[PDB]
Amino acid sequence: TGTNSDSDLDSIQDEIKSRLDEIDRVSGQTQFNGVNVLAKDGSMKIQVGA
Amino acid sequence: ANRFTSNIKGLTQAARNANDGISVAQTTEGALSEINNNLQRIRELTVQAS
Repeated sequence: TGTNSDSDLDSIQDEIKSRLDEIDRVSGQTQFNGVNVLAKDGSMKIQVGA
Repeated sequence: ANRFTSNIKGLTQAARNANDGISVAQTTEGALSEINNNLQRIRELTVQAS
């Protein structure tokens, strides 16, 4: 919106940056059973038969 | 009569010796039951670790 001043834009930028940082944080740090399910690319297969 | 007595003693001794084979085979099957169960268990956690 054009009514916002420069200082208002900078203040909104702070919240934007906080959200981006926490998004990167949750992406990188989450893991299950010692396996980073989201941090790094891969393909894991589950065997369902004898 | 002497020939028949000798033949009967030989047959009796052979019949007694015969059960040695079934005893040996029973011991062998009891031993290999361990191989069967252990191989099955290995297959078990092999399926688990696949």
